[PDB]
Amino acid sequence: MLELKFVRNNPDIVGRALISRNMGTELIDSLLEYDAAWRECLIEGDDLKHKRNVVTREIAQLKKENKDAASRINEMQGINSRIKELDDKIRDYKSKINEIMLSIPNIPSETTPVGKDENDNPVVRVVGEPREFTFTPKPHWEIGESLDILDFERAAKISGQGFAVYKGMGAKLERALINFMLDVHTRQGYLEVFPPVLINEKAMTGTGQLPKFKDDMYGCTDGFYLAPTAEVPVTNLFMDEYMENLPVFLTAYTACFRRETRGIIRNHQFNKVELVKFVMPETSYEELEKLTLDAEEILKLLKLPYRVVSLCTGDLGFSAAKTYDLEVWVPTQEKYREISSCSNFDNFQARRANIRYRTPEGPQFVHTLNGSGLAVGRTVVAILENYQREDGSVVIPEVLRPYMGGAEVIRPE
Ligand SMILES: Nc1ncnc2c1ncn2[C@@H]1O[C@H](COS(=O)(=O)NC(=O)[C@@H](N)CO)[C@@H](O)[C@H]1O
Ligand SMILES: [Cl-]
Ligand SMILES: [K+]
Repeated sequence: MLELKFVRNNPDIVGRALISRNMGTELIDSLLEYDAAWRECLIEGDDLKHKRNVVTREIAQLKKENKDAASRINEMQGINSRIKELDDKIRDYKSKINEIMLSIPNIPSETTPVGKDENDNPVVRVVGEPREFTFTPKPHWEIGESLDILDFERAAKISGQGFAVYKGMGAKLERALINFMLDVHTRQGYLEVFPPVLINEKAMTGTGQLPKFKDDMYGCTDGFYLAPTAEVPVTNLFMDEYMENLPVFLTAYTACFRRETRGIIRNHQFNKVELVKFVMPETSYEELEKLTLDAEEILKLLKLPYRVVSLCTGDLGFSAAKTYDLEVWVPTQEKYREISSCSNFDNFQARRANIRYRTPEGPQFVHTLNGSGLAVGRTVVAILENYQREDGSVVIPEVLRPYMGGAEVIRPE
Protein backbone atom coordinates (compact mmCIF):
# COMPACT_ATOMS: atom_id res chain seq x y z
CA MET A 1 0.00 0.00 0.00
CA LEU A 2 0.82 3.68 -0.57
CA GLU A 3 1.35 6.27 2.19
CA LEU A 4 -2.03 7.75 3.31
CA LYS A 5 -0.58 11.25 3.93
CA PHE A 6 0.93 11.30 0.43
CA VAL A 7 -2.47 10.35 -1.17
CA ARG A 8 -4.24 13.06 0.90
CA ASN A 9 -1.68 15.73 -0.10
CA ASN A 10 -1.40 14.61 -3.79
CA PRO A 11 -4.82 13.25 -4.84
CA ASP A 12 -4.28 14.15 -8.54
CA ILE A 13 -0.78 12.56 -8.60
CA VAL A 14 -2.46 9.36 -7.33
CA GLY A 15 -5.65 9.76 -9.41
CA ARG A 16 -3.71 10.16 -12.68
CA ALA A 17 -1.68 7.05 -11.70
CA LEU A 18 -5.03 5.11 -11.51
CA ILE A 19 -6.25 6.51 -14.81
CA SER A 20 -2.91 5.38 -16.44
CA ARG A 21 -3.79 1.81 -15.20
CA ASN A 22 -7.28 1.98 -16.90
CA MET A 23 -9.00 2.54 -13.53
CA GLY A 24 -11.28 5.28 -12.26
CA THR A 25 -10.52 7.45 -9.22
CA GLU A 26 -13.57 6.33 -7.14
CA LEU A 27 -11.26 4.63 -4.55
CA ILE A 28 -9.45 7.99 -3.90
CA ASP A 29 -12.74 9.87 -3.60
CA SER A 30 -14.00 7.27 -1.06
CA LEU A 31 -10.66 7.22 0.83
CA LEU A 32 -10.55 11.03 1.22
CA GLU A 33 -14.20 11.16 2.50
CA TYR A 34 -13.48 8.49 5.18
CA ASP A 35 -10.15 10.19 6.01
CA ALA A 36 -11.87 13.55 6.47
CA ALA A 37 -14.47 11.99 8.81
CA TRP A 38 -11.65 10.31 10.82
CA ARG A 39 -9.77 13.62 11.17
CA GLU A 40 -12.88 15.58 12.23
CA CYS A 41 -13.97 12.86 14.77
CA LEU A 42 -10.41 12.79 16.26
CA ILE A 43 -10.52 16.60 16.82
CA GLU A 44 -13.99 16.41 18.46
CA GLY A 45 -13.12 13.36 20.57
CA ASP A 46 -9.73 14.71 21.75
CA ASP A 47 -11.54 17.91 22.87
CA LEU A 48 -14.22 15.95 24.79
CA LYS A 49 -11.58 13.57 26.38
CA HIS A 50 -9.71 16.68 27.68
CA LYS A 51 -12.98 18.22 28.99
CA ARG A 52 -13.92 14.94 30.77
CA ASN A 53 -10.48 15.00 32.58
CA VAL A 54 -11.07 18.61 33.70
CA VAL A 55 -14.68 17.98 34.85
CA THR A 56 -13.52 14.93 36.88
CA ARG A 57 -11.09 17.20 38.78
CA GLU A 58 -13.72 20.01 39.03
CA ILE A 59 -16.05 17.44 40.80
CA ALA A 60 -13.20 16.57 43.25
CA GLN A 61 -12.64 20.33 43.95
CA LEU A 62 -16.42 21.00 44.48
CA LYS A 63 -16.58 18.06 46.98
CA LYS A 64 -13.54 19.41 48.96
CA GLU A 65 -15.12 23.00 49.02
CA ASN A 66 -18.45 21.40 50.20
CA LYS A 67 -20.31 22.60 46.98
CA ASP A 68 -23.04 20.67 45.06
CA ALA A 69 -21.54 18.72 42.07
CA ALA A 70 -24.89 17.52 40.54
CA SER A 71 -24.87 19.77 37.43
CA ARG A 72 -21.24 18.55 36.69
CA ILE A 73 -22.06 14.81 37.22
CA ASN A 74 -25.02 15.41 34.78
CA GLU A 75 -22.74 17.01 32.17
CA MET A 76 -20.36 13.98 32.52
CA GLN A 77 -23.06 11.40 31.44
CA GLY A 78 -23.46 13.37 28.13
CA ILE A 79 -19.68 13.77 27.65
CA ASN A 80 -19.20 10.00 28.20
CA SER A 81 -22.00 9.10 25.75
CA ARG A 82 -20.67 11.44 22.97
CA ILE A 83 -17.09 10.08 23.45
CA LYS A 84 -18.36 6.45 23.01
CA GLU A 85 -20.23 7.52 19.77
CA LEU A 86 -17.07 9.24 18.39
CA ASP A 87 -14.77 6.29 19.24
CA ASP A 88 -17.21 3.89 17.47
CA LYS A 89 -17.13 6.12 14.34
CA ILE A 90 -13.30 6.38 14.41
CA ARG A 91 -13.05 2.54 14.62
CA ASP A 92 -15.35 2.19 11.54
CA TYR A 93 -13.57 4.90 9.50
CA LYS A 94 -10.07 3.46 10.17
CA SER A 95 -11.30 0.00 9.08
CA LYS A 96 -12.77 1.53 5.84
CA ILE A 97 -9.51 3.46 5.17
CA ASN A 98 -7.42 0.29 5.62
CA GLU A 99 -9.71 -1.71 3.21
CA ILE A 100 -9.44 1.04 0.56
CA MET A 101 -5.67 1.54 1.02
CA LEU A 102 -5.12 -2.25 0.46
CA SER A 103 -7.06 -1.92 -2.90
CA ILE A 104 -5.10 1.03 -4.46
CA PRO A 105 -2.30 -0.12 -6.84
CA ASN A 106 1.28 1.18 -6.77
CA ILE A 107 2.25 4.47 -8.51
CA PRO A 108 3.98 3.70 -11.83
CA SER A 109 7.59 4.92 -12.00
CA GLU A 110 8.61 8.06 -13.95
CA THR A 111 10.31 5.69 -16.53
CA THR A 112 7.25 3.40 -16.99
CA PRO A 113 5.81 4.21 -20.44
CA VAL A 114 2.14 5.35 -20.63
CA GLY A 115 -0.05 2.88 -22.61
CA LYS A 116 -3.37 0.96 -22.28
CA ASP A 117 -2.35 -2.74 -22.68
CA GLU A 118 0.31 -5.24 -23.92
CA ASN A 119 0.18 -3.65 -27.46
CA ASP A 120 1.88 -0.48 -25.98
CA ASN A 121 4.91 -2.31 -24.34
CA PRO A 122 8.08 -0.97 -26.04
CA VAL A 123 10.92 -3.38 -26.98
CA VAL A 124 14.10 -2.48 -25.07
CA ARG A 125 16.54 -4.94 -26.67
CA VAL A 126 16.62 -8.05 -28.86
CA VAL A 127 19.31 -10.65 -27.98
CA GLY A 128 20.24 -13.55 -30.26
CA GLU A 129 18.94 -14.51 -33.69
CA PRO A 130 16.00 -16.93 -33.90
CA ARG A 131 16.82 -20.23 -35.59
CA GLU A 132 16.13 -20.55 -39.35
CA PHE A 133 14.65 -24.10 -39.66
CA THR A 134 15.04 -26.28 -42.82
CA PHE A 135 11.97 -28.40 -41.81
CA THR A 136 8.65 -27.57 -40.14
CA PRO A 137 9.15 -27.33 -36.34
CA LYS A 138 6.67 -29.16 -34.08
CA PRO A 139 5.25 -27.66 -30.90
CA HIS A 140 6.59 -28.71 -27.51
CA TRP A 141 3.51 -30.87 -26.58
CA GLU A 142 3.91 -32.99 -29.78
CA ILE A 143 7.68 -33.42 -29.17
CA GLY A 144 7.13 -34.21 -25.50
CA GLU A 145 4.40 -36.83 -26.15
CA SER A 146 6.41 -38.46 -29.01
CA LEU A 147 9.57 -38.74 -26.80
CA ASP A 148 7.31 -39.86 -23.88
CA ILE A 149 8.89 -37.17 -21.60
CA LEU A 150 5.64 -35.20 -20.98
CA ASP A 151 2.40 -37.01 -20.04
CA PHE A 152 -0.77 -34.91 -20.14
CA GLU A 153 -3.32 -37.78 -20.22
CA ARG A 154 -2.10 -39.39 -16.96
CA ALA A 155 -1.72 -35.91 -15.33
CA ALA A 156 -5.39 -35.23 -16.07
CA LYS A 157 -6.44 -38.50 -14.41
CA ILE A 158 -4.60 -37.73 -11.11
CA SER A 159 -5.20 -33.93 -11.07
CA GLY A 160 -7.21 -32.48 -13.94
CA GLN A 161 -6.72 -30.25 -16.94
CA GLY A 162 -3.80 -27.81 -16.79
CA PHE A 163 -1.28 -30.20 -15.22
CA ALA A 164 1.64 -32.23 -16.54
CA VAL A 165 3.77 -35.23 -15.52
CA TYR A 166 7.40 -35.14 -16.54
CA LYS A 167 8.99 -38.51 -17.26
CA GLY A 168 12.48 -39.88 -17.83
CA MET A 169 14.65 -37.36 -19.66
CA GLY A 170 11.87 -34.75 -19.29
CA ALA A 171 12.00 -35.01 -15.48
CA LYS A 172 15.84 -34.99 -15.66
CA LEU A 173 15.83 -31.87 -17.93
CA GLU A 174 13.52 -29.94 -15.51
CA ARG A 175 15.74 -31.02 -12.57
CA ALA A 176 18.93 -30.05 -14.46
CA LEU A 177 17.48 -26.60 -15.29
CA ILE A 178 16.65 -25.94 -11.58
CA ASN A 179 20.17 -26.99 -10.45
CA PHE A 180 21.79 -24.93 -13.23
CA MET A 181 19.69 -21.85 -12.45
CA LEU A 182 20.40 -21.98 -8.67
CA ASP A 183 24.13 -22.58 -9.31
CA VAL A 184 24.41 -19.58 -11.72
CA HIS A 185 22.46 -17.29 -9.32
CA THR A 186 24.76 -18.38 -6.46
CA ARG A 187 27.79 -17.34 -8.66
CA GLN A 188 25.97 -13.99 -9.34
CA GLY A 189 25.82 -13.34 -5.55
CA TYR A 190 22.35 -14.56 -4.48
CA LEU A 191 21.87 -16.61 -1.26
CA GLU A 192 19.93 -19.84 -1.91
CA VAL A 193 16.91 -20.34 0.37
CA PHE A 194 14.21 -23.02 0.28
CA PRO A 195 10.99 -21.92 2.02
CA PRO A 196 7.56 -23.55 2.38
CA VAL A 197 4.77 -23.03 -0.17
CA LEU A 198 1.98 -23.04 2.45
CA ILE A 199 1.67 -19.26 3.23
CA ASN A 200 -0.48 -17.46 5.86
CA GLU A 201 -2.80 -14.53 5.13
CA LYS A 202 -0.34 -11.96 6.53
CA ALA A 203 2.40 -13.02 4.09
CA MET A 204 0.03 -13.09 1.11
CA THR A 205 -1.14 -9.55 2.06
CA GLY A 206 2.48 -8.38 2.47
CA THR A 207 3.46 -8.89 -1.21
CA GLY A 208 0.09 -7.63 -2.58
CA GLN A 209 -1.64 -10.86 -3.65
CA LEU A 210 -4.33 -10.22 -0.96
CA PRO A 211 -6.84 -8.86 -0.76
CA LYS A 212 -7.38 -8.09 -4.46
CA PHE A 213 -6.31 -11.42 -6.10
CA LYS A 214 -7.76 -13.86 -3.46
CA ASP A 215 -9.90 -15.62 -6.17
CA ASP A 216 -6.74 -16.43 -8.24
CA MET A 217 -5.14 -18.41 -5.35
CA TYR A 218 -5.64 -21.86 -3.86
CA GLY A 219 -6.79 -21.61 -0.27
CA CYS A 220 -6.16 -24.58 2.03
CA THR A 221 -7.30 -26.13 5.35
CA ASP A 222 -6.15 -24.20 8.45
CA GLY A 223 -6.12 -20.76 6.76
CA PHE A 224 -3.21 -21.24 4.39
CA TYR A 225 -2.72 -20.35 0.74
CA LEU A 226 -0.45 -22.06 -1.76
CA ALA A 227 2.31 -19.76 -3.00
CA PRO A 228 1.75 -18.47 -6.58
CA THR A 229 5.48 -17.59 -6.69
CA ALA A 230 8.50 -17.88 -4.32
CA GLU A 231 8.20 -14.02 -4.17
CA VAL A 232 5.57 -14.51 -1.42
CA PRO A 233 7.44 -16.65 1.16
CA VAL A 234 10.88 -15.10 0.33
CA THR A 235 9.98 -11.39 0.50
CA ASN A 236 8.06 -11.86 3.77
CA LEU A 237 11.04 -13.51 5.56
CA PHE A 238 11.93 -9.98 6.81
CA MET A 239 8.43 -8.86 7.82
CA ASP A 240 8.52 -6.52 10.89
CA GLU A 241 12.36 -6.34 10.82
CA TYR A 242 15.12 -3.80 10.50
CA MET A 243 17.35 -5.28 7.78
CA GLU A 244 21.18 -5.48 7.98
CA ASN A 245 23.94 -5.80 5.38
CA LEU A 246 21.84 -4.24 2.58
CA PRO A 247 21.54 -5.04 -0.20
CA VAL A 248 20.29 -8.59 0.45
CA PHE A 249 20.06 -10.86 -2.63
CA LEU A 250 18.09 -14.17 -2.33
CA THR A 251 17.27 -16.90 -4.83
CA ALA A 252 14.83 -19.81 -4.39
CA TYR A 253 13.22 -22.67 -6.23
CA THR A 254 9.61 -23.45 -5.38
CA ALA A 255 6.61 -25.04 -6.97
CA CYS A 256 4.03 -22.37 -7.86
CA PHE A 257 0.21 -22.72 -7.74
CA ARG A 258 -2.27 -20.58 -9.71
CA ARG A 259 -6.05 -21.05 -10.31
CA GLU A 260 -5.84 -19.35 -13.80
CA THR A 261 -1.81 -21.85 -22.98
CA ARG A 262 -1.45 -25.45 -24.49
CA GLY A 263 0.89 -28.13 -22.96
CA ILE A 264 3.02 -26.71 -20.12
CA ILE A 265 2.86 -23.01 -21.13
CA ARG A 266 0.03 -22.36 -18.65
CA ASN A 267 -0.47 -24.91 -15.82
CA HIS A 268 -2.01 -24.78 -12.32
CA GLN A 269 1.30 -26.01 -10.86
CA PHE A 270 4.70 -25.08 -12.33
CA ASN A 271 8.31 -24.72 -11.09
CA LYS A 272 10.15 -21.38 -10.99
CA VAL A 273 13.55 -20.17 -9.75
CA GLU A 274 13.06 -16.63 -8.36
CA LEU A 275 15.43 -13.72 -7.61
CA VAL A 276 14.51 -11.33 -4.73
CA LYS A 277 16.35 -8.20 -3.61
CA PHE A 278 15.98 -5.92 -0.58
CA VAL A 279 17.84 -2.61 -1.17
CA MET A 280 18.18 0.98 -0.08
CA PRO A 281 15.72 3.20 -1.96
CA GLU A 282 18.20 5.38 -3.89
CA THR A 283 19.73 2.24 -5.44
CA SER A 284 16.61 0.39 -6.63
CA TYR A 285 16.41 1.68 -10.24
CA GLU A 286 19.97 0.39 -10.92
CA GLU A 287 19.25 -2.82 -8.92
CA LEU A 288 16.34 -3.49 -11.37
CA GLU A 289 18.65 -3.14 -14.41
CA LYS A 290 21.16 -5.52 -12.68
CA LEU A 291 18.50 -8.07 -11.59
CA THR A 292 17.19 -8.15 -15.23
CA LEU A 293 20.72 -8.84 -16.48
CA ASP A 294 21.04 -11.72 -13.91
CA ALA A 295 17.78 -13.29 -15.20
CA GLU A 296 18.63 -12.89 -18.88
CA GLU A 297 22.04 -14.48 -18.29
CA ILE A 298 20.17 -17.82 -18.02
CA LEU A 299 18.76 -17.35 -21.56
CA LYS A 300 22.18 -16.25 -22.90
CA LEU A 301 23.91 -19.33 -21.37
CA LEU A 302 21.20 -21.69 -22.77
CA LYS A 303 21.54 -19.92 -26.22
CA LEU A 304 17.81 -19.17 -26.35
CA PRO A 305 17.08 -16.04 -28.40
CA TYR A 306 14.89 -13.54 -26.52
CA ARG A 307 13.92 -9.91 -26.16
CA VAL A 308 13.31 -7.50 -23.25
CA VAL A 309 10.11 -5.45 -23.16
CA SER A 310 9.10 -2.53 -20.87
CA LEU A 311 5.56 -2.82 -19.42
CA CYS A 312 3.41 0.23 -19.92
CA THR A 313 1.17 1.66 -17.20
CA GLY A 314 -1.89 -0.25 -18.46
CA ASP A 315 -0.17 -3.63 -18.43
CA LEU A 316 1.85 -3.11 -15.18
CA GLY A 317 1.01 -5.42 -12.24
CA PHE A 318 -0.84 -4.15 -9.14
CA SER A 319 2.17 -3.93 -6.76
CA ALA A 320 4.92 -3.06 -9.30
CA ALA A 321 6.23 0.44 -10.07
CA LYS A 322 8.32 -0.76 -13.07
CA THR A 323 8.61 -4.11 -14.90
CA TYR A 324 10.76 -5.58 -17.66
CA ASP A 325 9.49 -8.83 -19.23
CA LEU A 326 11.88 -11.32 -20.83
CA GLU A 327 10.24 -12.98 -23.82
CA VAL A 328 11.80 -16.11 -25.44
CA TRP A 329 11.44 -17.12 -29.12
CA VAL A 330 8.83 -19.79 -29.85
CA PRO A 331 9.39 -21.15 -33.39
CA THR A 332 5.85 -22.64 -33.97
CA GLN A 333 4.21 -19.27 -33.04
CA GLU A 334 6.90 -17.10 -34.87
CA LYS A 335 6.81 -14.72 -31.86
CA TYR A 336 8.42 -14.15 -28.46
CA ARG A 337 6.56 -15.34 -25.36
CA GLU A 338 6.94 -14.18 -21.72
CA ILE A 339 9.39 -16.32 -19.64
CA SER A 340 10.12 -13.76 -16.82
CA SER A 341 8.86 -10.58 -15.20
CA CYS A 342 11.52 -8.49 -13.39
CA SER A 343 10.10 -5.65 -11.22
CA ASN A 344 10.87 -2.80 -8.87
CA PHE A 345 8.12 -2.45 -6.17
CA ASP A 346 9.58 0.72 -4.62
CA ASN A 347 8.48 0.67 -0.91
CA PHE A 348 4.94 -0.69 -1.65
CA GLN A 349 5.57 -4.24 -0.36
CA ALA A 350 7.99 -2.94 2.34
CA ARG A 351 5.21 -0.71 3.79
CA ARG A 352 2.68 -3.59 3.75
CA ALA A 353 5.10 -6.09 5.40
CA ASN A 354 6.87 -3.44 7.58
CA ILE A 355 10.42 -4.07 6.20
CA ARG A 356 12.70 -1.19 7.27
CA TYR A 357 16.33 -0.29 7.85
CA ARG A 358 18.13 2.22 10.11
CA THR A 359 19.68 5.47 8.78
CA PRO A 360 21.39 8.26 10.72
CA GLU A 361 18.21 10.42 10.30
CA GLY A 362 15.79 7.61 11.32
CA PRO A 363 14.09 4.55 9.88
CA GLN A 364 13.15 4.12 6.22
CA PHE A 365 11.37 1.42 4.21
CA VAL A 366 13.54 -0.74 2.01
CA HIS A 367 12.72 -1.20 -1.67
CA THR A 368 11.97 -4.72 -2.87
CA LEU A 369 12.57 -6.20 -6.35
CA ASN A 370 12.03 -9.67 -7.85
CA GLY A 371 12.31 -11.49 -11.09
CA SER A 372 11.94 -14.92 -12.62
CA GLY A 373 15.31 -16.58 -13.36
CA LEU A 374 13.45 -18.47 -14.88
CA ALA A 375 9.99 -20.09 -15.01
CA VAL A 376 11.22 -23.70 -15.56
CA GLY A 377 8.34 -25.12 -17.61
CA ARG A 378 8.49 -22.30 -20.16
CA THR A 379 12.29 -22.87 -20.40
CA VAL A 380 11.59 -26.57 -21.17
CA VAL A 381 9.12 -25.40 -23.90
CA ALA A 382 11.82 -23.12 -25.37
CA ILE A 383 14.43 -25.97 -25.36
CA LEU A 384 12.12 -28.62 -26.91
CA GLU A 385 11.12 -26.11 -29.68
CA ASN A 386 14.46 -24.35 -30.41
CA TYR A 387 16.75 -27.49 -30.08
CA GLN A 388 14.48 -30.00 -31.95
CA ARG A 389 15.96 -32.11 -34.76
CA GLU A 390 14.12 -33.03 -37.97
CA ASP A 391 13.67 -36.60 -36.50
CA GLY A 392 11.90 -35.24 -33.41
CA SER A 393 14.79 -35.78 -30.93
CA VAL A 394 16.07 -32.76 -28.99
CA VAL A 395 19.67 -31.58 -28.63
CA ILE A 396 20.57 -30.88 -24.95
CA PRO A 397 21.95 -27.32 -24.49
CA GLU A 398 25.71 -27.50 -23.86
CA VAL A 399 25.57 -25.94 -20.31
CA LEU A 400 23.09 -28.62 -19.08
CA ARG A 401 25.12 -31.66 -20.25
CA PRO A 402 27.25 -31.81 -17.02
CA TYR A 403 23.98 -31.83 -15.03
CA MET A 404 22.65 -34.75 -17.21
CA GLY A 405 25.49 -37.25 -17.00
CA GLY A 406 27.00 -35.91 -20.25
CA ALA A 407 23.89 -36.74 -22.32
CA GLU A 408 23.85 -34.80 -25.59
CA VAL A 409 20.42 -35.66 -27.16
CA ILE A 410 16.97 -36.73 -25.85
CA ARG A 411 15.71 -39.58 -28.05
CA PRO A 412 12.74 -41.96 -27.78
CA GLU A 413 13.31 -44.68 -25.06
N1 LIG B 1 0.15 -20.62 -14.90
C1 LIG B 1 1.41 -20.61 -15.34
N2 LIG B 1 1.98 -21.71 -15.82
C2 LIG B 1 3.28 -21.73 -16.22
N3 LIG B 1 4.12 -20.69 -16.13
C3 LIG B 1 3.62 -19.55 -15.62
C4 LIG B 1 2.23 -19.41 -15.23
N4 LIG B 1 2.04 -18.16 -14.76
C5 LIG B 1 3.25 -17.52 -14.82
N5 LIG B 1 4.17 -18.33 -15.43
C6 LIG B 1 5.60 -18.02 -15.70
O1 LIG B 1 6.13 -17.50 -14.49
C7 LIG B 1 6.74 -16.20 -14.72
C8 LIG B 1 6.64 -15.39 -13.45
O2 LIG B 1 5.26 -15.07 -13.12
S1 LIG B 1 4.88 -13.55 -12.95
O3 LIG B 1 3.55 -13.58 -12.38
O4 LIG B 1 4.99 -12.94 -14.27
N6 LIG B 1 5.93 -12.90 -12.00
C9 LIG B 1 6.16 -13.36 -10.75
O5 LIG B 1 5.54 -14.31 -10.21
C10 LIG B 1 7.32 -12.69 -10.04
N7 LIG B 1 7.41 -13.16 -8.63
C11 LIG B 1 8.66 -12.88 -10.78
O6 LIG B 1 8.90 -14.32 -10.90
C12 LIG B 1 6.03 -15.71 -15.93
O7 LIG B 1 6.75 -14.66 -16.57
C13 LIG B 1 5.75 -16.93 -16.75
O8 LIG B 1 6.93 -17.26 -17.50
CL1 LIG C 1 -7.82 12.77 -15.65
K1 LIG D 1 -4.34 -2.42 -15.51
